[PDB]
Order: sequence, then C-alpha cells, then structure tokens
Amino acid sequence: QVQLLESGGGLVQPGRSLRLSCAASGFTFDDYAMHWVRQAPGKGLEWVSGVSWNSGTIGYADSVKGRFTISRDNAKNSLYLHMRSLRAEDTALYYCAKAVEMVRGLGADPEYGMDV
Amino acid sequence: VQPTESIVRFPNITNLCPFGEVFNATRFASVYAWNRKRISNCVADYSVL
Repeated sequence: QVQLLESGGGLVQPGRSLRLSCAASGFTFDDYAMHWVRQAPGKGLEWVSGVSWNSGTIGYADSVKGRFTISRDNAKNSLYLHMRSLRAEDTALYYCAKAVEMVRGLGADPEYGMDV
Repeated sequence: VQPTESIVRFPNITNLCPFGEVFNATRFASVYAWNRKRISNCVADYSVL
C-alpha cells in the first residue's frame, strides 16, 4: 500500500515563503527517484521539479530558476519543497510521487517513472 | 623436522559492498542537500583505491 500525504495548503499570500511536506509509506523510500509536478488551477499539468535516489536536486523549471528548494528527510521518510517569491500564476496543484525504476535494474541513473 | 611454507585459507570471496557506482553515479547532491548512508554486512576491498 504505497501512500503519499501532502501538506502545506491553505490560504497563503503570493510572494511569501512556503513549506510543503509529502510523507511516503508502503515502500522503501530512499531507493527511488522522486518528482514534484506543477498543475496551475484552471489549466493543465506540467513538470516542476524532481530529485534523484541519492537525494540529488534534478533542477528547477524555466520561470523559477534558483529560488525553490527540494530536500529529502531520509530519517523519517519524508520530502519537503520550499517556495519563495510567489506570484498569482505560480499557483499550482503540486503533486508528489516516486519513480518505478529500481537501483541496479535495466548505463545511467534512472529517474523517470511518474508512477503513484 | 622443520616446516617449509605457509598456507592461508578462506571460502570464496563473497558479496562485495557496492562502493563503485556510488561514486560512478550520475551526480552528487548539494552541501545543505548533502547525502549520507550506512553500509554493513558486506566486504570492502580498498584495493581499487
């Protein structure tokens, strides 16, 4: 039973610092890659960030260069994303998930697999 | 009688610890987003170093 709990919602002002927490359960956490996906309200779904198995930041989106932070609490099986300098349109229905591909399975580190 | 030569024995070399591809990974992480893990139950060679 893989499970991901998302927190960090509510009414928040744009331009302010924000903390989002996703808790992972039902699967060994720190052997998989992991993804945050942006989803503007009233619009579609787009990739915003990710991080490797080794807790390595994949990078940041086009409009958010060098001002978000993605980190991984390996101790309590959790993941955090901090945002800064929000605007009205950086609002998104952010999603948390992992990667299907296992360590030492099928070169290079596999990081795709938008799965759960 | 005196002995001649020494013999040292041990079973086949078992599961090595996978140091290699931890350092041959696509990349390392940041300083605040730094990485740590713990290894046990495996043999470490140190010979490749």
